[PDB]
Amino acid sequence: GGLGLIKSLAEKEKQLLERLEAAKKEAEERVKRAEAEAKALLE
Amino acid sequence: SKLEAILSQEVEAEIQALLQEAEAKAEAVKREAEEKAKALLQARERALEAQYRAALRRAESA
Amino acid sequence: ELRRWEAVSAGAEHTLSLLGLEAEPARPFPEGLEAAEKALSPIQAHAEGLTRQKQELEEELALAQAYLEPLERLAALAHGLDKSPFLRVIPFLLTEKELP
Amino acid sequence: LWTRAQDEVARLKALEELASGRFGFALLGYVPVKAKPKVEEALARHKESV
Repeated sequence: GGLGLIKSLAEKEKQLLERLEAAKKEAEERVKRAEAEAKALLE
Repeated sequence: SKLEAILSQEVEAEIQALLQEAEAKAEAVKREAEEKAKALLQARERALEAQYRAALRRAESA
Repeated sequence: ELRRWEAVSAGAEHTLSLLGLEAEPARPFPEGLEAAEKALSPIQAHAEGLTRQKQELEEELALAQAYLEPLERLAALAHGLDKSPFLRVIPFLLTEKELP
Repeated sequence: LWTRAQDEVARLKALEELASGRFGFALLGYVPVKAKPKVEEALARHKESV
């Protein structure tokens, strides 16, 4: 029903956005490791 | 539900695609800097080889 | 895009109003917004120019007929000093025979 | 053109009454019980039979 769709859409956007930002934080870690390897190879 | 599954699938596939695009572009940026470093060491050691040649020739003449 | 489609609908309504036809519903015309706007603007511009020319010509004919014969009679009376630089001729379409 | 523009403007104005869910959407309303088969046949042309 209507309120069921309200609750479901709220949970949808909550869990999908939380997965999105979790993956971008792991992307941040990948960027950090990549420049660490870059500077280690240059030195 | 099924609609949760398909929307989670599409958003997860597009953050996956964002990961792939960003990291491929960043690696293509970094590779040129690393090859610049290696070829700069090549040209640097070539110029220092010319310097060693000048030192040996002037030691010879002296 | 909604404002553009609403402006297209308002221009079509104004074009039908200037055309004299009424808003009768019928089957739609499935096409893009740009081609429909280009098709609408040609007929709307032609009808707007025709209506402006017709209104201006009707107003000009009415204003000419309002003072047609009297201007001719006053020019025939004043055919010697019309724009001579010594005499201004105040003409007045005045009332009945109370000339004193 | 007036018919197609009225239909497109109706769809545009009806989109304003929707509810967004951050790349998610839903619609709610009323419909008579005698049109449940017609509404099901209209929903048969849905993308994933929503």
